[PDB]
Amino acid sequence: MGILDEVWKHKLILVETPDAQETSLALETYRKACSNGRGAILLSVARGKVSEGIDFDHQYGRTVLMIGIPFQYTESRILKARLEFMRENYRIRENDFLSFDAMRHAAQCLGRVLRGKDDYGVMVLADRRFSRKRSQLPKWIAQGLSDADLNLSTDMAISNTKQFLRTMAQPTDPKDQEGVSVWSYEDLIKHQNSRK
Amino acid sequence: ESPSLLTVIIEIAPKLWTTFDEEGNEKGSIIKVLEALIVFLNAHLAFNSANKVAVIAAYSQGIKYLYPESTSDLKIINSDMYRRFRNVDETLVEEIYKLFELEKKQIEQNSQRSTLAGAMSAGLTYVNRISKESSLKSRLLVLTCGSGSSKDEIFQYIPIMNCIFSATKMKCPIDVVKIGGSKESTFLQQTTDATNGVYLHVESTEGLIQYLATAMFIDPSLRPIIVKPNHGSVDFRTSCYLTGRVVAVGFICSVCLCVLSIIPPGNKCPACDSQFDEHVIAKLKRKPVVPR
Amino acid sequence: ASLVASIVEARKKRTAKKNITPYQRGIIRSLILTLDCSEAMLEKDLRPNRHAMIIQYAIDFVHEFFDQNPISQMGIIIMRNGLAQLVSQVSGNPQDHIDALKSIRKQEPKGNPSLQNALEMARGLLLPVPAHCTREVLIVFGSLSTTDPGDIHQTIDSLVSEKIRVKVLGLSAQVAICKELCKATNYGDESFYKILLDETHLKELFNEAVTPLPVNKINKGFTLVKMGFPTRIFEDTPTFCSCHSKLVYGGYFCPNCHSKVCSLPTVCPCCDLMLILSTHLARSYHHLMPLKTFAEVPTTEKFRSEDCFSCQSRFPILTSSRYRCEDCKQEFCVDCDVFIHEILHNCPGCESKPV
Amino acid sequence: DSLSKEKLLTNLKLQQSLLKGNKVLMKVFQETVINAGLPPSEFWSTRIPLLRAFALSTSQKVGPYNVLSTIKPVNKVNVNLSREKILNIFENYPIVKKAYTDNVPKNFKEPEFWARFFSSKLFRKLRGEKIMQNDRGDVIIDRYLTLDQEFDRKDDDMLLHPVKKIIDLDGNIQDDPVVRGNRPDFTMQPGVDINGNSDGTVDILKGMNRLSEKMIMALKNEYNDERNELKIDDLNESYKTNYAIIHLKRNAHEKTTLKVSNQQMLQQLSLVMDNLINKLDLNQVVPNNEVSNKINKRVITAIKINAKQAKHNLEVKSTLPIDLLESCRMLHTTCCEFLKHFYIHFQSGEQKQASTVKKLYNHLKDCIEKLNELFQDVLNGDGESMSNTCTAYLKPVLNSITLATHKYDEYFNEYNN
Amino acid sequence: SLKHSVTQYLEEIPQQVQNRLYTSPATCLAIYRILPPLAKFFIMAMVFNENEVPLLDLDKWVNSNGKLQFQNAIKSMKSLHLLIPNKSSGTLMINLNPTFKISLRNALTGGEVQNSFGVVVEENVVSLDLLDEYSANKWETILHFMVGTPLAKIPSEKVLNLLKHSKLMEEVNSTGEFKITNEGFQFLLQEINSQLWTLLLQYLKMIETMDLVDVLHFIFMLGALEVGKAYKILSETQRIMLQDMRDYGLVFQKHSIFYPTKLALMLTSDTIPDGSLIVETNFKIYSYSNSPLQIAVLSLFVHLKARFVNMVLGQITRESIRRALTNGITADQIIAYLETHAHPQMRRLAEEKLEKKLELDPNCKEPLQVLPPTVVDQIRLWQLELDRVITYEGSLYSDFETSQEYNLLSKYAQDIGVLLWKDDKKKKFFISKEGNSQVLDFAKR
Ligand SMILES: [Zn+2]
Ligand SMILES: [Zn+2]
Ligand SMILES: [Zn+2]
Ligand SMILES: [Zn+2]
Ligand SMILES: [Zn+2]
Repeated sequence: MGILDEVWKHKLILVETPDAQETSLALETYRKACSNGRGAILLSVARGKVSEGIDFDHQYGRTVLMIGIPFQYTESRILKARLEFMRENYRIRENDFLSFDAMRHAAQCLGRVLRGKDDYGVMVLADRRFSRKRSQLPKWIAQGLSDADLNLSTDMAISNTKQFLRTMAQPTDPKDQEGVSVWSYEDLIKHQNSRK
Repeated sequence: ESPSLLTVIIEIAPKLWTTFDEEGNEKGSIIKVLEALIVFLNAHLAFNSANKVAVIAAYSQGIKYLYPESTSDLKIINSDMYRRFRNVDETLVEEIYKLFELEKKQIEQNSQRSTLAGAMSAGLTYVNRISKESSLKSRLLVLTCGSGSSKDEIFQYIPIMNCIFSATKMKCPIDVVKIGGSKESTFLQQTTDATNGVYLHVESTEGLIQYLATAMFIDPSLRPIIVKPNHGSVDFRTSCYLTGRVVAVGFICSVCLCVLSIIPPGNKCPACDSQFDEHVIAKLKRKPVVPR
Repeated sequence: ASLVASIVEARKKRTAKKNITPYQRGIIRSLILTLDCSEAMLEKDLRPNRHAMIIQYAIDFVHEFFDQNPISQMGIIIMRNGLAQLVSQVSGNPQDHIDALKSIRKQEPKGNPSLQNALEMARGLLLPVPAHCTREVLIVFGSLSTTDPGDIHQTIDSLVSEKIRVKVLGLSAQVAICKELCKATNYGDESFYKILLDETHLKELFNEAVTPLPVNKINKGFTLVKMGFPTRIFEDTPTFCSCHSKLVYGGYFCPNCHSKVCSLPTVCPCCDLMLILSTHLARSYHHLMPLKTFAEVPTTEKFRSEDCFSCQSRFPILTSSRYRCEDCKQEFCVDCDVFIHEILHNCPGCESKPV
Repeated sequence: DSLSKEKLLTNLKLQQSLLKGNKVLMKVFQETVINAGLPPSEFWSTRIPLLRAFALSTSQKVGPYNVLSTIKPVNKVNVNLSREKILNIFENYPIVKKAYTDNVPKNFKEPEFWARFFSSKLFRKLRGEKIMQNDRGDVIIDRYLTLDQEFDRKDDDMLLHPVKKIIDLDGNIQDDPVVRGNRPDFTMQPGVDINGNSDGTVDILKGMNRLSEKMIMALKNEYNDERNELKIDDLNESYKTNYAIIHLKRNAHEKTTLKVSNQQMLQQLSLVMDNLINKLDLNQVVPNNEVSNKINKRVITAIKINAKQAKHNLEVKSTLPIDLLESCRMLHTTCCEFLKHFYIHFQSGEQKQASTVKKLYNHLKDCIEKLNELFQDVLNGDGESMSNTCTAYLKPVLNSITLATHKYDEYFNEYNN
Repeated sequence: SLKHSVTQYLEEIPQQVQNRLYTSPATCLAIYRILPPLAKFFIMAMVFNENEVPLLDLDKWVNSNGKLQFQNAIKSMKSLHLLIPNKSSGTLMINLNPTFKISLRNALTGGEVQNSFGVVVEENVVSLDLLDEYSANKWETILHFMVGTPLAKIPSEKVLNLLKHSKLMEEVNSTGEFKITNEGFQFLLQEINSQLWTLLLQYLKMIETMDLVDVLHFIFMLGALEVGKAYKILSETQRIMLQDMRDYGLVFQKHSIFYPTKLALMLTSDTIPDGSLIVETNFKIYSYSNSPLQIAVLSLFVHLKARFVNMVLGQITRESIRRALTNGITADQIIAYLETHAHPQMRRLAEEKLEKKLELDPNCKEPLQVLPPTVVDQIRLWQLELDRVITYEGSLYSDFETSQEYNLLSKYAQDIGVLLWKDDKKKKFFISKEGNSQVLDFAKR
């Protein structure tokens, strides 16, 4: 369709190569592109080599397009034998374990955005079936996941993201966080006495 | 066209009025001025039916909102005159007598600062108030007794400049009437020229009725079709900070920006203590190099 | 219950303006506003479109800058189609740049930006500038990216070395490279990469950018400067001017080399010395002499007066709207507080009170 | 580089370039050096910022961009070629530049070449189009296919570089060289075709990655740290301004270049309060019509004087002959130029400037005599009908010029004599 | 044209009768109020010195930019016989009317007024409760009488006769009913001081000797009078027309002490808003105004629905439009009311559209109507579709020869104001029956 030609006009596009070395050159390119601020896009597998020890932060971790449920390949006899064995052992529901693993891989994908509290980012869930899984999702992740956010479309996703960018583009008075989020030594002392 | 909000500030001070009437002999010249101003406000409020008048007097210790009465009964004037004219004139003569009685009461303390700039500023605030309410022409009138001792206009200079800038923002000409021995008042003349105001100085208290009835009648409804009658011209120069004389070409601080007719002693700023560069001032002191 | 929200909003506002300082702030300014006129500002997303409002706001910015600080020269370079185009040299006449911006009105914004080229030729234009002049650039930006020919970091290093500061007013959101520019140029400050939230906020930001900026102690350039007050003549005969070479009825006369000019505050074209009026230098004295904030006295305590000291009106009565000048010990209304703090630049209570 | 005063004075071609750009600059320069013979370096010495601005305007260049992605295929096709974009294609693809330069100046035409190019499969390969044997391409352009392939190999060889271990995924996957597990999924591994060969999507993805790398190395042109990289700034001290406040000591000099008594003012004050409470008559304010007549005389005199001031409220309309008007404007202009350069020499203040000052003094004297001879010409052309106005129009620049001559003579007598 | 009408009337008044009018300070004060700013300045300057001036000094003082306005001021000054310009010593020696001068001087000084400002009793009472209420009552009665909605309190027989004689709100004796003339609707459109001044101009025109200058001086001092006080009951002609204007409700008289209401003040001078109406393409009325008078006048040309607190609603029908048209009421009068009853939001939108169309084209290829033509031109199209013909009836001269002669005779009729239509191309023109004899006599000669 030539959509990538349109995408060229705004940012670079980087794709996970099967070569880890070319992938390393690619991520260096992405790093330098976000360094000069001309902007770039990374394309990596949910279980791909990027996802297991590379973090992204404050320009690198800004927004992530997670694509659907990262389910494993369904017709693995190896997987089915695993499911049978673990169900026989610990009485484990097979589909629930599959959702668990999908689940946990998605969290591993999305956990590389917020390095410090100064950072900010937006998360997407690009599948219909995710709405039943907030109870599965980790607690601090899902605590920001509001109930209105459980089923959204592109339009209000865009509007909310623009408003989030507008929000994060503002400074903040230190008084609003000087005792509730950031703690001085005296703050820790006061808290310790309050515990006492 | 539109009601012209009339703004009249009267600088009353016995230090000036006593000096003037002892220099001359016209006792009650201030009373003559007040009666003339009464006829002037009558002529103004008969020129237009709603061209409202703000009257404020600045005494030795401060200012007073003369017209109108505060937000918180003899009749010297005649009963046959107009209703609104009579109300305003009775109110003003009552306020004037109250202020003069007060001035007699607290005469013996000393305040050496002129309050003209503060009176002008407060009048301009009231002009903002009136114009913001409900389109109204802004025209500011000052009456001063210039025969008194010109003590120090230096501290008066800065807020006068600020008032000039404000009136420039507000399209209000500042028209100056001076009675005194000194022919010239440089800051007032500069004020009139910058604000498109009218400067005038005479001495005799007689004939001020004809003077400020003829000349001092220009309204913004007809300002461009009336030539200003001012004859003096001002260089807009200031006296030096450490020698006190006006300078044509000179030096100013990069920080304090005060005029230096000469090199400051110690090469440090006499206003904000900035030590300067010796090579810079040596280049400033450089004579031209001429062939033999 | 709206007054409680207004009170807490005023408190959170006044927490920023609690600290008022008499910093040395630049007077001999050198301000550059570069414009991008690209495909991004073709968005009608804000009414009527970003190009039209930045044109109008730049008109206002030119007027305000020349009114407040007439002791600087103004240059504008537009950015268009991968090229940065100079349209306005630095000059004392704002009307030239007004006409150039009027030309920019009718032409069509299109293309892509290059901050590298823009800042490079802005540097080159800022190169022949005397030491006392404070070289600073306002940059407006609507893209989230920048196509560039080469490195920006060498340009950043050169700009820092040549003592020029920048302030970025981005449109959509924060761009990390612009944050980097603002931080590194601005001694680590983050108070220069600003993003609007609506057009009113953009207006407020432009008004904020009007003001002079404080200078740093380490960036010390304390010196003198030669100055000359000229004299105005009003001659019967028209006379040739030195600048535009045409017959003039009036005109100031040069104090040094006795030539004539057509406009002020300008430098001489002949003896080549700056000519001003004392009004022009006193114009920034409110910046030189700042005004303290005025405090509302609480409604619980006993009151010195119940009506406004300055405008002479009754104070309204839950809370107490009596803004007190502690320097003159007089309380005032909110209208007078606004006028004295913004329009006026003196306290008449302190004028009446003898020192 | 081309930034020094010497470089800007040296670039005679650029000087001629903005000369040819302007027209009043031919007028001024022609009078300055063609007519008056001034040193043209000193001519350009004033216009140095203008020269540098013109140079920097001419000197900028655009950044790289995906010109083939901006190429659209657009029934029939009509070529609508843009020369700047043609050179953009040339710069982005030296193979396409080479294929142009060995075929169009040898075999056929440029629009024919570009029609063949758009027809060619090499164009599709270089763009984001998968090659297909169903497409025939252009044979002449597609002969360069293997040449472009070995260009790609050489460029990839150039693009290879060592990687930081902090981000090295190759070191990450070389953590355990004896991983023995199971073969990973066909889903999540790079898929192939039926006959085991690839479709080539890995080729197109590595190609666009090569385009990105070529971008970023074009950026990376001529024109330890991990300690700084791993700093956690969020728990650090806030930056505070070192801006210096300023005070102001206040001691101003009094203005340079009888005294009343409390008893006497109190006596007068008592008397005037007595008069105040005594009486006040509006009717007595009417004057005596004689001193009032003198007031009328003074007021009317002020009106007449200021009205004559206001009587002399594009330039003004004048009844000059247009040629003589232009000639006198020209003379005024070159005299102003001479005066400004003489002031530049004088305020410079060097013994090296001495001969320059003397020669410009001679030129000013010559301009004076030429002004006088022009006055003789308008003398015997008008009979001083409006030659008076000519003299008065050229007067003030002459006065300033001769004042400068007197200043030069005075300083000559100061130093030499 | 109120000042124009009064100035025209006083110019019709002869020189010595004008000088008699210039005798008293109250009349001089009111007339000074009438004068334009330039002449006002001239007389306040010259009033305090007995120095006559030549015209040359004034001309040298006058900036030539407003010289036309200066000419208007001095033309009024001379034509009112307020000036005595004589060419003394070859120079047009300028002299103010001296009686006017001294009476203005005494008024300004508070000197001899001879109670021209009023024979005062100064028994002040509350006016909002008696004077204003009786005034509003009597003015409401005459106003709804002039509307035509039924009201019991008929006006005076003097004003009834003046309406019968005058072409204002025609009491058509064949019908026996007051009927809205186009002049009546002009009076309805008029401002309140305009209505008062038209009434007094008509009453002064009809009244004869009743001393005319007594009525003039009394009218001027009555305008000069102030509210809410008792005064002495003076001339007897002034007293009897004072009782007449008492029956008009202007003054609250207790048959000798009389108490002038606010109407004297409005006669002297004037003092999403009220009276602002939102137009609708559906012809709906969203008035930001309400009064029973408002409903009474809207009944003539608007189909209404109901009355609420400020919200008067309705829908303009073509039946209402043609009801206005058939009364002889002008569509220009209708749009005079409409364009005096516009609303802020809609006029801001109209100005925004005007500034949008300014940059596209100067003509815009649109009809010239600033009020939004989506609703406003619908009436204006109905306005053009109302009249849409030209009728010529009576005599007609045809088949001229020489064009010369046709232009001469036609031009002569235009000069004397008896030409009603002409056509160069047919060499024909139509003249009024009144001018027929004059044109024929000129044709023979
Ligand atoms: Zn200083
Ligand atoms: Zn000029
Ligand atoms: Zn000079
Ligand atoms: Zn106040
Ligand atoms: Zn204070």
